[PDB]
Amino acid sequence: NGYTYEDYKNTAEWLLSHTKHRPQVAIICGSGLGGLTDKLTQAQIFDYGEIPNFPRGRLVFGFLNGRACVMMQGRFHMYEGYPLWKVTFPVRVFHLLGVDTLVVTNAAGGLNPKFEVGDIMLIRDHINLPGFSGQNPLRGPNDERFGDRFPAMSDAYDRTMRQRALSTWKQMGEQRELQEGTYVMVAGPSFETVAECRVLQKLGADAVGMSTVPEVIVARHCGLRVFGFSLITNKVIMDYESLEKANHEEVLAAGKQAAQKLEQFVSILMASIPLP
Amino acid sequence: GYTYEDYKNTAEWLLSHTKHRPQVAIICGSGLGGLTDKLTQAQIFDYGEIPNFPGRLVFGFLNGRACVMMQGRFHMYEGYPLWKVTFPVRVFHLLGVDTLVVTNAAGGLNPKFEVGDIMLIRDHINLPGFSGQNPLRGPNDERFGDRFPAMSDAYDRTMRQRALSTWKQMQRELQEGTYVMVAGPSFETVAECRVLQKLGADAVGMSTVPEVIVARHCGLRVFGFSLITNKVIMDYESLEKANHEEVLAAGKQAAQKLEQFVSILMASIPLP
Amino acid sequence: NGYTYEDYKNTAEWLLSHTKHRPQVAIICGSGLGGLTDKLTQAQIFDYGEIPNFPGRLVFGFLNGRACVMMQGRFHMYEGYPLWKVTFPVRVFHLLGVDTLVVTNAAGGLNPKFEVGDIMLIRDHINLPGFSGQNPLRGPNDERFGDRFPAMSDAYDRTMRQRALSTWKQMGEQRELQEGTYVMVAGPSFETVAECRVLQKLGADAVGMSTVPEVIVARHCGLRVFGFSLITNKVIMDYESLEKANHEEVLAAGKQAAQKLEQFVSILMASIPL
Ligand SMILES: O=c1[nH]cnc2c(Sc3ccccc3OCP(=O)(O)O)c[nH]c12
Ligand SMILES: O=c1[nH]cnc2c(Sc3ccccc3OCP(=O)(O)O)c[nH]c12
Ligand SMILES: O=c1[nH]cnc2c(Sc3ccccc3OCP(=O)(O)O)c[nH]c12
Repeated sequence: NGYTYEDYKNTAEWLLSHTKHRPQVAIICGSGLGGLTDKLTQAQIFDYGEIPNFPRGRLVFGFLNGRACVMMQGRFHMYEGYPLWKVTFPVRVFHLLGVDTLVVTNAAGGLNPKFEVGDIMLIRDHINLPGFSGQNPLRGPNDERFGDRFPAMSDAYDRTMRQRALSTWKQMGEQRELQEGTYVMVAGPSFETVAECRVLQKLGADAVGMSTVPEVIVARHCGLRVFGFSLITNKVIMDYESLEKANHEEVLAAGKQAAQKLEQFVSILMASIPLP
Repeated sequence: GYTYEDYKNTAEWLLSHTKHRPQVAIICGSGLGGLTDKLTQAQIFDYGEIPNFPGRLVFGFLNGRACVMMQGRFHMYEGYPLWKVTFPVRVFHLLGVDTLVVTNAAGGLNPKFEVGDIMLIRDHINLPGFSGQNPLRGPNDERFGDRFPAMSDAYDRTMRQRALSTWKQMQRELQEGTYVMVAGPSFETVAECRVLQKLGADAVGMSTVPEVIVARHCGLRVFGFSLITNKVIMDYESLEKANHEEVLAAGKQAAQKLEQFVSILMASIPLP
Repeated sequence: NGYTYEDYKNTAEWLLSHTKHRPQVAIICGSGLGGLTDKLTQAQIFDYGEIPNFPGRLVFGFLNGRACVMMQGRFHMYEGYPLWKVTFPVRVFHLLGVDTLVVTNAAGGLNPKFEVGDIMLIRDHINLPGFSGQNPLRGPNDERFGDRFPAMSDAYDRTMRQRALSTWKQMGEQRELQEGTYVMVAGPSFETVAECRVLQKLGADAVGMSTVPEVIVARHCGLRVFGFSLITNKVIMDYESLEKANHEEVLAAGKQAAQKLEQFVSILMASIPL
């Protein structure tokens, strides 16, 4: 909405002049991935504040397991009051840098009763509840330099990468298996009532969270390959008996507990991404 | 952003610039590009020449019925507020129109639907409406209608019956069901398609519901239909994807059929 | 959000300087509660127009001896108010020292067991505007009000619903107190048959156009919440019917229930924790 094509190009040109790094892969770090940047070789850090036209967090360029990457440490959320054209601005910039693959991670509440806290859910699909009612990051004039006016989302989550994620996990010899299912985005920031949890379950959602879907829609619009996963930080309360309530402290704690596992998994998975 | 006087000024400008007095407004969806080509005594106004208009408005006779056709409609996905999207409907009321015919393209959710099927809209599901994107949001003007209008009778029962009889007197049956509006402009995921099916929607599209709500608010009779341009993808196996090119192509293929159907249907609209 | 913390504080300080009344309970009067203020002792009236930063009247006094402030007239999303205007009074109530919110409304019946005139205790809600971004907490969080990510699963105080059921029983009323899930939709137009079938399948017992925003802001600031719906009409759920939902029937059901609702709320004040 408030960005011109030239604004995206200006940001891209600034980054390309300020780093020799040329990323193939953008990684939008969700809950548990705070310290993924700590595994980079030839790390180069830009605070969002230094970068022209960035919403008012760090961008880190380097090699993860020898793959050229740019990592978003801190992401923008609808609940913070950012319009979706600010939330998704970095994805357009990543395209103009030459990125062809987006890895997106988040925290989610478990709606699938088979899910346990600490489970990693590969995102096979999403339900965009804000999108239905008008909150789609593509709303407004389309620029054909980014992509088509009416892009398909039915193939948003790369089938090959989900297969390679399953095989990678198996070779790490981890105690618990990978989950796979549907992420529903809600705006938040307040957690769901029992009645709302039952709604999202009946809609066929496996996990609920407050991000990711906008970035994926913009990535697919630009032609990026997309892979995503949720850390299941908590089981959403689905009955009136329970005196447990969802809280941010338990989300942070589950993230901290999973951090080493998630970092290792993403690092190893870089080897499985197709070459440019 | 419009005052009552803005609507009135637009209506007065049109009434002074044409001798035509339409009874029927037709909002042309996918496939109806060339419906204006069937008008007698055709008179064209580019949106740009019309005061307060956010494309062309064409006045004339379709099968001898006094009509005004919207060629080009405004969509939520284009970034228009719903008070711009639905502005023409208020104007139509002030011109003396008593009937709105609304057409669109839609994706098939009902597995019985085939590409090229015409679905009479019996009802709608307003997903943007639930969350606040209702064109009536804001102060109500009683000169247009009631603060809290009913929508349960939005799609005129008589016109749906006469549409079925007209169709019979023209290879495939006329479908009938529920249209769900989503904002778009991206097409639905498989999971989203399963949601709209479980909500009981037969067809999905990206328009129409706003105009219908404003039309019913103003007391217009409403008739609508969808051209089923594509079957929405409902399983992960398929390598088929929804695309705008297929929507345009289905529209072009159905155009002669849709134009003939609407033209003949004019004869079935009640007199004022 | 167009209000700063200092704006809420300025409004609260103005009211605290202009009345000696110190309410424990805020009552947001829905359909049928027009005349509840007429039962207050030591009543003191402020027109919204007089009150700094207010987007109707605020009445302070004692209801059955309980210190209360009553909103007569509430702001609705369908009027064009942003939710940060709709819910502004709730923040003010917190700063006045209110610890309990009583919220009332009119609703359409989705549950086929419900009859017109039934009172439904709200056990839970479904926030349809909230899912899509219309949450009154959207924007920067102020920790002086509450947490960035508050839970809503315990929004409707269990104890007050138990005491409401026992209070009802002691009034010896013809019909039982209903209980269930309120779904907020923005309106202002009434639902289609297909939309009524959606809300039923989502598990909603009753539909209306308010309340959920106020509750979310109340819970964010740590208020105890009790709420109920007057069932003004049974929503049309089949194509055969020539009945339509209309505002006149909503007003008429409100008028018919008014004496019953006023008595119920008055008696219930005695059951609120100190
Ligand atoms: O139960 C749940 N309901 C709804 N959302 C959630 C989330 S996500 C979440 C919650 C609080 C703060 C931040 C969060 O995510 C940030 P991000 O990873 O998308 O960057 C966990 N649990 C539930
Ligand atoms: O599968 C589908 N999902 C969601 N919407 C659709 C539409 S409508 C449509 C699609 C692309 C561009 C424009 C469109 O409509 C314009 P209008 O007819 O309302 O003026 C067809 N098929 C699907
Ligand atoms: O069938 C119904 N559908 C949807 N909403 C309703 C309501 S609430 C309502 C209706 C018309 C006008 C105002 C109303 O609310 C005022 P408040 O009590 O929230 O302040 C009753 N019946 C139905």
